[PDB]
Amino acid sequence: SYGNGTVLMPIVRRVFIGALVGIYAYAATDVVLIPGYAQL
Amino acid sequence: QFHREIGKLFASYSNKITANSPVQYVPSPPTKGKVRRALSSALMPVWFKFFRGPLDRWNLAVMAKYLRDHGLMYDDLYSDKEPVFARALELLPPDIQAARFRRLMRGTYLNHLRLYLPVHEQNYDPFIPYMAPYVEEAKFQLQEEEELLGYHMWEGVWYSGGVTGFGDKEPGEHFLVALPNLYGAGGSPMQA
Amino acid sequence: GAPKFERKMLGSYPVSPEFEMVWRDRLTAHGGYIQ
Amino acid sequence: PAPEYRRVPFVKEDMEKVMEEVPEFKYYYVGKENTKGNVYEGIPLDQSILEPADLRDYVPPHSNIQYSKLDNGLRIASMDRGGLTASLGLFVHAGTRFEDVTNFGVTHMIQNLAFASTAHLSLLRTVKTIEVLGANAGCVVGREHLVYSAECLRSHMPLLVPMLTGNVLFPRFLPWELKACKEKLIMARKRLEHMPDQMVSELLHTTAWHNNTLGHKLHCTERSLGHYNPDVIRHYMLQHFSPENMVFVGVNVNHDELCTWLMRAFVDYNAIPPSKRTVASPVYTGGDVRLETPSPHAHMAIAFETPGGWNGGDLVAYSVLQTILGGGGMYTRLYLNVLNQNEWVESAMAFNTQYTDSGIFGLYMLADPTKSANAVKVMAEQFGKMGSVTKEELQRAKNSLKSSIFMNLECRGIVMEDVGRQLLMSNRVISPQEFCTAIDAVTEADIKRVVDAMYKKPPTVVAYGDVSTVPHYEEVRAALRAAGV
Amino acid sequence: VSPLARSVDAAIPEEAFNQPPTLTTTLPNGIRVATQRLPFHQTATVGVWIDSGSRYDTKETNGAAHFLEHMTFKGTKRRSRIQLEQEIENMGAHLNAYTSREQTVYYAKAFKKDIPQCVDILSDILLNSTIDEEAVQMEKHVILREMEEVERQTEEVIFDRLHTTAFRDSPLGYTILGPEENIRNMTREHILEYINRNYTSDRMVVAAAGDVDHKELTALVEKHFAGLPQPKPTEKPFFCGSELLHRNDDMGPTAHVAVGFEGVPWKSPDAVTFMLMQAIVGSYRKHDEGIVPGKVSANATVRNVCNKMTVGCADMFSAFNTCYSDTGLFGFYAQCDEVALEHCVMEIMFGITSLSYAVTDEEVERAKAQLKTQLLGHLDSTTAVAEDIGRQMLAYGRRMPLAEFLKRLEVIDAEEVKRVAWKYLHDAEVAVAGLGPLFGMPQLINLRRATFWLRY
Ligand SMILES: CCCCCCCCCCCCCCCCCC(=O)OC[C@H](COP(=O)([O-])OCC(O)COP(=O)([O-])OC[C@@H](COC(=O)CCCCCCCCCCCCCCCCC)OC(=O)CCCCCCCCCCCCCCCCC)OC(=O)CCCCCCCCCCCCCCCCC
Ligand SMILES: CCCCCCCCCCCCCCCCCC(=O)OC[C@H](COP(=O)([O-])OCC(O)COP(=O)([O-])OC[C@@H](COC(=O)CCCCCCCCCCCCCCCCC)OC(=O)CCCCCCCCCCCCCCCCC)OC(=O)CCCCCCCCCCCCCCCCC
Ligand SMILES: CCCCCCCCCCCCCCCCCC(=O)OC[C@H](COP(=O)([O-])OCC(O)COP(=O)([O-])OC[C@@H](COC(=O)CCCCCCCCCCCCCCCCC)OC(=O)CCCCCCCCCCCCCCCCC)OC(=O)CCCCCCCCCCCCCCCCC
Ligand SMILES: [Zn+2]
Repeated sequence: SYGNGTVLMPIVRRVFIGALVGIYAYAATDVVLIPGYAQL
Repeated sequence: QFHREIGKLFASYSNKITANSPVQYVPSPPTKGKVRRALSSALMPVWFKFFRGPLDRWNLAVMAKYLRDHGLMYDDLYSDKEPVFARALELLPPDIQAARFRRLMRGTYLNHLRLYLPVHEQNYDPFIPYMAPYVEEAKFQLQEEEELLGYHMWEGVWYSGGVTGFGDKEPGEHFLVALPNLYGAGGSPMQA
Repeated sequence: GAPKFERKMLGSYPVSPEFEMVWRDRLTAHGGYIQ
Repeated sequence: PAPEYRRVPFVKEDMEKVMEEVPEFKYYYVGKENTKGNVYEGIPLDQSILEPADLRDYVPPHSNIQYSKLDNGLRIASMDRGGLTASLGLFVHAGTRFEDVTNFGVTHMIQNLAFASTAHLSLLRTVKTIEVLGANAGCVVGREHLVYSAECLRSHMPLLVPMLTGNVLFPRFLPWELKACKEKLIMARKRLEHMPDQMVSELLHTTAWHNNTLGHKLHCTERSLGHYNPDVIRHYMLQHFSPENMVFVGVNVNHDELCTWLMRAFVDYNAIPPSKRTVASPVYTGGDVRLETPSPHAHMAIAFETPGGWNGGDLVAYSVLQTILGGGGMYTRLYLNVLNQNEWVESAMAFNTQYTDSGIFGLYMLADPTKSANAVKVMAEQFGKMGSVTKEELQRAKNSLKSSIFMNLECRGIVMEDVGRQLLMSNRVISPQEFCTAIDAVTEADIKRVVDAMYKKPPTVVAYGDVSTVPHYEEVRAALRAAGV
Repeated sequence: VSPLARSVDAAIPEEAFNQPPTLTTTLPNGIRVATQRLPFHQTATVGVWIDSGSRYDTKETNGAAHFLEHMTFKGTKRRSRIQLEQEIENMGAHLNAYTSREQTVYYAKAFKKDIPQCVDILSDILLNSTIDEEAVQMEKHVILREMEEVERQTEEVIFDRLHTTAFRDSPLGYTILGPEENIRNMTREHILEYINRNYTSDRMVVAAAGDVDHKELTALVEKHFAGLPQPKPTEKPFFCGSELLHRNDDMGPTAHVAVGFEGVPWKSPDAVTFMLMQAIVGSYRKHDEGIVPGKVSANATVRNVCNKMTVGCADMFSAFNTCYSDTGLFGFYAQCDEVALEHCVMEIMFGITSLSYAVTDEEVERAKAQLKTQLLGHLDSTTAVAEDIGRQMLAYGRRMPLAEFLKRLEVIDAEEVKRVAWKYLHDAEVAVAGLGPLFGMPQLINLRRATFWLRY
């Protein structure tokens, strides 16, 4: 917002949301899908 | 010329968005796709009777009783650490303002004692929207400032005047501008 | 540091924190000068 | 004779076709479509870059005034001189001489609220848009008029007519804007404390017409900050801001577009309804007043009333006499007979201020503060011998005044305000040729015939600064009496 | 599709092209005549513009140029002083003159029927003035009093001292009035030597505007200026980076400052861009403000200044650009409180340094709008037009029509401004002058290292 000094927490917000999307994608690939393809 | 070319990309996209503008109010497109609307509409008779109905009734019972114990209204739950509501409170008239002050005092004292009020003190509706006309005005006023001033990432002088320089307008609200003085008696921003 | 009769300012604009030491040591230019 | 106004009828149109006539306007620049850059890079400025396509064969515009009227009452006047920048102005017949004991200060409040929030625009958006178009705009209060005006390229006129008319059509007067704008009511006078000349002007006015009409102050006093509530402002506006009390004037715009965009402004809405107001005649009191302060001169002024003011027939006599005496040259009566014969005067001047139905005319001087009693004697002699004139000076003055008349109207803003002010004052514009024909007719006798009438009411006397040696009221009036005034 | 995309678009109005012509002609002796006729005016302006000033004094007689400006009104071979003054006044006309570092100007206003007489008078006082020694020895009183008064107008002394400290090695340094001892030592032979070295036909142009006909004016000039004599390498002035500070604590709380950079000549291609940069930085006054509060203004420099310490740190500031025949100056002037001076100055330096890194097209277009309003808004009266004719005739050898100026201004975008600034202003030398309570004042090296940012 205009007239405010908080400028570094928004960046961390976007980075964190990014990182969680990342982690969940990789976890689905690692723990579920790759084994599943051995059971498919 | 890299910059002017990417300019061209941005400009064409903006012109597309501009060309599709309506000239009058048009109802918003639904919030959910047709698949989920179909599924909800199918499962309504069970879901609303068994689960959603009682959930939404229990919720209001809980809220009402907690507000009545203390004698608060619902719009007494909003803070003034919220810019929009701070503006709304600035725009209030004397009587509403005084009554809000009084109710907050009483609620603090009652939560300290942890004593219920008599049931004859609890005969009122807590969910009246008494702040609405002022919140809408606050929203208008604070939206226009974003539109007319906040549309770019402005550049400043760093660590000068007690402000970091990246956008703040109140001194020493951030750690790297703490401790403004080493001698003397200090001072306050409100007395400049 | 400086005597109180030297560190009395003519202006009235608030001294910014980063200039503290600058105005604790203010001195008058008796007679003026050119540099 | 009043001008024959052309009618402009109201018509209602499809907005999506009217939107094809709106100028283009941008506030964001999301990228840019043109990539060619500076196409004249490296070309010196003494080497032309025009192609033969951009040459033209010149056709002048026609520059006699055009007069029109909307159906609701609004009068419109326009001229074009083919300049690139236009001048736009709205004139309202709401000065301070129309206030009373319950109203004092309301006009200043309205002026201090110009370009604030209205029905369809906010204050912030309004002023920011005016800034970004590149324009300069403002509002001015007088004793008989209130004026709004703006100025920028002529192609932006359709975007400026709303913002000027808004202020009189539908302001909101939200409390938190009134409250925030209050300090500007006091600074207006706080700055007058270092403008002695203007200060003396105000003293003259309040002493000449004590406590009535033109006498009222142009500012909010402390007593004026009570009735600073929206209902008084709104009730005052309902009595004055009706269309038939207004004029809209434009210079360097095409008249049919001006008429069209003005008509399109009032077509949807109800304007303030008319009122058959009446105005009282000023009562001239005269009198005497002093105000001491460390200034190193004795500032003095003496004045007499002009009966009838701008509506009196002798408007030309006073304006010629002022140039015989010496306006605000070096062969003038005061310059020769005062400034070149006394060592202790810094400046002597004749002043002339006129209003719709009364005025004043007098002399002003700055002197060594030890010799004020001599200053009064000099002024008394001068007043003593205004009655009589010789034809050399009279011809000098008439020629000088003609020159000044013609050369002052070579400037668009002055022309705009002149035309406006005249239309408000008497519903007619006097073209400079007519002013010259009137000047030429002034006789040697008429000067005496006017001054003999000027001296029939008591004087107005003001002193300012180091007044430590100024004679007493009776002494001043006896000095004037001895000199035959 | 949408009506919001159907708006009228006219960057340059048709009136910019439909303007009356400027007519030019060169006489055999080298004198140039220029004219433009304006149907909507009753009077006219006519005068002479001369390509000489104080830059063409010699260091021994510095101040002669300005003395001659007074002498030319003292009497001629044909008419006495009393006769000359009465023949000025009996026309009911105006006559003005002035001189500068590079240019000197005389002009009058009159109705058409009196243009001949005016020309005559002008020629007379330019060609045939009697510089009597017993009148030179009296004008010294008036010139000394004039200098006495000039020292009280602070802005002008600040700019003079900026020129003094910037152009140490060149006659641009010279002040127009000249030193005191030179005013006392001035002598007829010095004045006549200045005349006979600078008043040649190649250096003069005659211009008019209003209700004027080019043919009659050319004939009149041919008739009267037949007696003007005909004419018979130089290097770029060096710009020094230095300060010249007058500390004084007995003149109240306010400090005055001016800062300057090296500019470009009249004829340079980038001149227009410089005219634009001056507008991008703009100006501010705390006393009188229009209708936009400074704290919300679209100009970012004003906005940053007005929000400093919540009270704002300046009384007044204004930028400027000046172009000369072979060089220029570019900078700003300011007034502020003793304790605000530091911020008062460094904010505006940050302003000017932004032009090379971060400016955007919102700002460029705002500045274009304001610049156009200003310049196109002045050129209304006959005097402004005649002055513009003569000024451009001397500066360019021509007059540039409005359409050309607008077309060249239109195509400048942000990247072009950000190129020119990077060419001339980034990491440059600066010159400084100041007066008053300068205890706050920054170092020269501070102002010089300000011209670049270490960020980026
Ligand atoms: C095993 C599996 C699991 C793994 C773990 C997974 C964990 C996931 C969850 C993560 C949780 C959150 C982590 C932190 C996120 C921070 C985000 C952020 O930037 O917030 C902005 C936010 C403010 O943003 P804003 O509101 O936009 O305000 C704008 C202002 O302009 C902003 O200015 P301001 O003045 O208002 O703010 C203060 C300013 C300035 O603050 C200061 O100046 C304070 C300086 C204090 C120094 C004291 C010594 C500290 C030594 C490091 C200790 C690390 C311990 C780690 C724990 C594990 C140990 C094994 O600091 C900042 O802005 C933050 C800078 C970044 C902080 C990073 C902290 C974590 C890493 C640090 C260590 C890096 C590794 C190398 C060194 C390791 C040595 C052991 O700031 C905070 O909330 C920070 C709060 C304080 C916490 C940090 C304190 C330590 C500071 C260290 C600074 C770097 C130097 C390190 C030493 C190097 C030399 C040895
Ligand atoms: C102790 C400090 C030392 C003193 C000096 C200060 C040092 C700081 C210098 C670095 C800053 C350079 C960048 C200049 C930006 C200028 C922009 C501008 O015009 O200003 C207005 C603008 C705010 O105006 P506004 O747009 O109206 O405000 C609305 C909000 O910003 C909300 O806006 P929004 O929601 O619309 O979203 C906007 C957002 C949209 O974009 C995003 O949100 C993108 C998110 C994508 C996720 C990826 C992460 C993005 C962050 C990148 C971090 C990489 C840098 C580190 C590289 C390490 C290399 C070893 O825009 C950006 O993120 C663009 C700016 C991002 C730049 C951040 C990195 C700059 C550092 C470059 C130098 C790196 C060397 C470091 C060396 C190692 C030591 C640290 O300024 C900023 O946004 C500030 C950005 C820079 C961060 C603040 C600087 C830190 C100050 C605290 C010191 C903490 C130190 C802790 C250590 C303690 C030790 C004991
Ligand atoms: C034992 C530990 C000891 C630690 C000691 C550390 C000392 C460092 C001091 C930092 C510098 C001073 C900061 C004051 C800034 C004042 C605030 C301000 O307004 O500034 C505006 C200014 C921006 O300029 P502007 O506003 O555009 O206008 C400027 C004016 O026009 C014209 O400018 P001006 O005339 O106004 O002057 C401005 C001046 C203001 O200062 C002054 O006026 C006073 C002088 C400053 C202090 C000078 C002494 C410091 C000694 C430096 C060497 C320390 C080495 C320590 C190594 C420990 C070994 C055990 O600032 C500077 O010029 C400072 C330049 C030096 C800082 C940059 C160093 C970063 C290089 C990183 C290279 C990558 C290395 C990676 C490998 C790991 C290495 C460990 O801000 C700056 O640029 C200041 C520096 C910002 C920090 C950048 C990021 C730093 C992080 C580096 C990477 C960390 C590596 C760690 C990884 C380890 C791997 C194992
Ligand atoms: Zn002089």
